[PDB]
Amino acid sequence: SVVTQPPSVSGAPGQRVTISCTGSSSNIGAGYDVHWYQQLPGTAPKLLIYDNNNRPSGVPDRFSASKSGTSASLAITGLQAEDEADYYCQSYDRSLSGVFGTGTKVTVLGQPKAAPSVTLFPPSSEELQANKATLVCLISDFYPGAVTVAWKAGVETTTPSKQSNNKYAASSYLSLTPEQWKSHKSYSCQVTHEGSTVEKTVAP
Amino acid sequence: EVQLVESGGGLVKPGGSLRLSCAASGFTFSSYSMNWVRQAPGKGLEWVSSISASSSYSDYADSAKGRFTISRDNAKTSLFLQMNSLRAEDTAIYFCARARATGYSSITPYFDIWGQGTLVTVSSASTKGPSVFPLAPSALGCLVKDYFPEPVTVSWNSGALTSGVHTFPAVLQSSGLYSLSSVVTVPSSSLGTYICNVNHKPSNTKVDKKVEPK
Amino acid sequence: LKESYLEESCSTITEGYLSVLRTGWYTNVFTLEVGDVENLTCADGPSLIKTELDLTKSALRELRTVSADQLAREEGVATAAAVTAGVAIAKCIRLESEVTAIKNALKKTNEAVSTLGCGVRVLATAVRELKDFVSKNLTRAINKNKCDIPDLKMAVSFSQFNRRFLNVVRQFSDNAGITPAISLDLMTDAELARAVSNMPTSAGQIKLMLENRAMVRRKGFGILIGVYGSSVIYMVQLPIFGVIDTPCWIVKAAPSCSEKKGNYACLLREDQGWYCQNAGSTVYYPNEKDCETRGDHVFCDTAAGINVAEQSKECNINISTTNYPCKVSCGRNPISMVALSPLGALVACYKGVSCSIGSNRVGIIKQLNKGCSYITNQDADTVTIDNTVYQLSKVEGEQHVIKGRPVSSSFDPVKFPEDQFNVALDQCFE
Ligand SMILES: *[C@@H]1O[C@H](CO)[C@@H](O)[C@H](O)[C@H]1NC(C)=O
Ligand SMILES: *[C@@H]1O[C@H](CO)[C@@H](O)[C@H](O)[C@H]1NC(C)=O
Ligand SMILES: *[C@@H]1O[C@H](CO)[C@@H](O)[C@H](O)[C@H]1NC(C)=O
Repeated sequence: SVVTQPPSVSGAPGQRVTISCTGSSSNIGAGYDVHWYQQLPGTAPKLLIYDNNNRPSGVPDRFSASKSGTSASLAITGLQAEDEADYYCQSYDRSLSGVFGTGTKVTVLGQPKAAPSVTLFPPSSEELQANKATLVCLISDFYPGAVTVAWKAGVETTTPSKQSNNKYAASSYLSLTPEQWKSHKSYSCQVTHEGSTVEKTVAP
Repeated sequence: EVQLVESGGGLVKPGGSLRLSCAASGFTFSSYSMNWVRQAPGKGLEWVSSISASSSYSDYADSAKGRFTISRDNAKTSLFLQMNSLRAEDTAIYFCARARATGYSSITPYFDIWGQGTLVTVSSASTKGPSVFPLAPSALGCLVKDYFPEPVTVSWNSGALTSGVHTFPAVLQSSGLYSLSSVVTVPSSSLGTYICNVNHKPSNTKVDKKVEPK
Repeated sequence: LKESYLEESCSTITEGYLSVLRTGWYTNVFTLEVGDVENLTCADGPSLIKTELDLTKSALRELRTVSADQLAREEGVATAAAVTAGVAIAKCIRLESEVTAIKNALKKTNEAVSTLGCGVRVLATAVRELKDFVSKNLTRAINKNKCDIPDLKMAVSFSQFNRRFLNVVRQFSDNAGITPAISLDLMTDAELARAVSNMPTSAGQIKLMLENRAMVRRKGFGILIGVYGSSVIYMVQLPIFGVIDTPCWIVKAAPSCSEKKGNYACLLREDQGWYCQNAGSTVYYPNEKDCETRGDHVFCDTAAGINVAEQSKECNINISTTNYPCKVSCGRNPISMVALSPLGALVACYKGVSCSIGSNRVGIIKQLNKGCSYITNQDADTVTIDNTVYQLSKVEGEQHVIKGRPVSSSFDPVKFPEDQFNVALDQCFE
C-alpha cells in the first residue's frame, strides 16, 4: 500500500524527535531498504540518509535512522533551527516500484506560544456592485503555525504561512452570492489555536 | 560541478502535451539510472518514472502508464519526459534526479542529485488580470479576487509601509483562478493615506487602490 | 556490438556490451531432512535396500566429519571476498537459537522468510522428501531388519529419494564445505525460480536472472552450516546484480613489431581485458576469466575490479596521446600468436612461422603477410599458426578500422633498448 508518516512532529531546540515511516509487506517487509530526504521550503529535496542508516558526507551526526520489519524511523538528536523542514522516507515496492512516504513537517519550537489576533473584514460595497461577496477572516501573530478555522461550503483557507517577527499568519475566505449576505443576520469565523477558539462575527 | 537543470515546464490545457528536458553536467551521465519525481503544490513527493543507464529498462507509476514516456540521449547527456493526455492533477514541480543503488542487501534506489525542478501547470484557465477590492479599516488590507497565472506581487504605499504588512498565500478556486490578500497593521489614530500597490506581471497589470474607512 | 581494429597499436576495442555487475548476495538457507536412518539396519545379507541404506548412513556420517573439520578451520580475489562474507552469515546460522528458529518457522510450511539475529534477511526452504519416505514407508517395511523384500518399488523409491542427499554430501566433502557453484542438488530449478522471485530487486533483474540461471549458478555458491540430528542445514548465496545496463568494452591486443635485417622492435598493449562503467568510475578486469558474456550482457564481480581514470580510454584512439600514460611492453623479441576478439582475430606473424586464414568449406584462403593483420569472422572461419588452428566466432556486429601507421614502425630495431615491461610509450623510444 502507501507508506505513511505522521503529518507533523515538533520539539524544542536541543530535543530529540523521531519520525516514523510505516511500510508494508510489499516494500520494507519485502526486504527493501529505506532512504530519507530533507526538503527546505522552496528547494529540491536533499539526500539525508541512504541504506537505512548511512549519512552522506554533508549530513551532521545528529541525524540517525533505522529500519525494523515493516517500518523505519528517523531520529534528530538535538533539534536546531535549521532542521525545520519537510522529511520524506523512501523505499521500493514490489508492485508500485519507487514509493515515497507521505512526509512529515518538523517544527522547532524556538518561541513562546502566542494567541492569534483575528480581524474579520466584511464584503466591500465595491465587490457587491460586481455581484460578488467574499468574507475575509484574517488570522495573525500566532505561534506555532497550526490553526483550524470554521464558519460550511464556499470556504477556502490558506495553510499557515510565516510573517515577520517569526510569527505565523493564516487567512480564510467565505464566498457567498450578494443575496446570501443580506439573508443572514450575522456570519462568523472561529479560529482554534492550541485548543483555544477565537470568534469574530460580521453583520450586514 | 554535478548539476541537473530541468526545462520545458509551462501552462497546458487538460488533454494537452508537454516534453520536459533535463540537462545533466559534471558527471558520467551514461553510468547512471535516471528518474523523474514530481511534487504537487503543498503536497508530497511522488515518483513518476525511471530509465536505466542505456535505456534497456524503463518503469512508470500507475498514473503515468500509457500517457508518459521517459527517454534519454547519452550523447547530449539529457533526460526527457514526454507527457500526453495531461490532467489537472498533473500540476506539479517536476524534478530530475540521479539514482544510485548499493546492491548489497537489496536493490533499493536512492536519489543523490536533484535538479531544481520545472513547474508544469495543467488548467483550462487563461491569463487573467486581477480585480482588487479594498478591505475596510474599521488592520487595513486589499483583496485580489480572480487572476491567472499565480505570479502576483502586492506592495503598500509604494514600498514605504515595509514594516507591518503580510501578503498571504494564494487560493485556487473551483473557477481555476487565484485570489491573494495583503494586510497592514498601523495605529488606529494614523487613519487621517495608504495605497495598495499590486502587480500581475503575467497580464502586465498594475493596480494602485487606496484603503479608507467605511 | 561494434569492434574497431586499431592499426597503430595492433589492438581491437569491442563496444556495445551492457554490464551485469555482482554487488551483493541473497541468502537462501536449506534444511534437508534425511530422517532416522541410523536406527535402521539390514541383517539379511546383500540387498538393494541394504546397499541404499548403507550409502545413506555413510553419506550422513561423512557429512558430520566434513562439518567438524570445516568448523575447526572457520573458527581469486572475488572467490576470497565471497567466502569471507558467506562464512560470516554461516556463523550466525550456526548458533543454536537461529537453527531452532529456522526449524520452527519451517514446521508449518516448506518456505519462510526470516531475519537472523545478525540482521541478515534470509529465505528458508524445507526439503522433506527423504525423511518422509524413511518414516512413512521404509522404517515400517523393514519390520525386523528384513531388507531383502520382493517389493522392488521400495528399492527404486529409496534410490530415487536419496540421490539428492548423496550428491549434496559429495559436493561438500569434495570442496571441504564450500562448493564452487550451485548445483541442481543444492538448489533445484524450481527452488531457484522461487528464490529469484523472492529477492528484493527489480522485475528486470528477475528476468535477466531467470533467463541466465546457468550464469546465476556459476556466480553463486553454497556453504555447509552443519548436521543437526538427521537434518542437513546449508546455505546458498545467490548473486545480486546491483549495477546493470552500463556500457562495457573489451580490449584485445597482439605484438606489433617492426624489423630491420633480423633485428626486431616490438610493442604490446598491456591494458587488455574488460572495462565497465560503474558510477563515475571505470572498472578494469585484467583477467578475461573474471567476466563472462551472454549476448550483449557481460557479467562481472565488483570485488574483482580495478579503478582506472576515464582518460585511459583514449589509448584506444591515440596510444601516443599526451593526456594519459598508455601502458605498453617493448622489447627486441617478437612473439607470434593469435588474439581472438569477439568479432574477429588479431594475428601477429613474425620470424619463422607460417600464418594463414582458412574456410571450413574451401580450406586455405590466403597466406598472411608478416606483421600484424586483423581478420574479421566474416572473412574466415579459422586462423592457423604453424600447426595450431584457432576457430573464429560467429557473432555478428559492426566492424571498423582506425587506420594509422603502426607506432612500432617508428622504432629503430637496430640498437633497440632491452625489454621494458609495463612502461609508457615515451619510455620505449628512449
Ligand atoms: C529404533 O530402533 C529400535 C530397535 O530396533 C526400535 O525398537 C525402535 O522402535 C526404533 N525407534 C524408532 C525411532 O522408530
Ligand atoms: C509412502 O507412504 C504413503 C502413505 O500415504 C503412501 O501413500 C505411498 O504410496 C508410500 N510410498 C511407497 C513407496 O509405498
Ligand atoms: C596523437 O597524440 C600526439 C601527441 O598529442 C599528437 O602529436 C598526434 O598528432 C596524435 N595523433 C596521432 C594519431 O598520432
